[PDB]
Amino acid sequence: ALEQKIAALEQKCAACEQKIAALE
Amino acid sequence: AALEQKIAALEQKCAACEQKIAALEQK
Amino acid sequence: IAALEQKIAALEQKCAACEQKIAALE
Repeated sequence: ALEQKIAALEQKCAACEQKIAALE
Repeated sequence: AALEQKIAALEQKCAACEQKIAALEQK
Repeated sequence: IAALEQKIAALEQKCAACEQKIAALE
């Protein structure tokens, strides 16, 4: 399913905006 | 449906993800 | 749906090494 593929990316990139912002 | 929206939200969230990581790498 | 399939593939490619590069930078 597509629902499961979206869920996997959602988990994968759960805190990357925050972590990049912290590195910055 | 719900799905299209969850996809759009991800597209927006990680819009600049890769370019900022690269800027961080370069600097 | 055919587009939704394509858009998901697009994000999987975009952020393929994303978490690994962040971890390394940290």
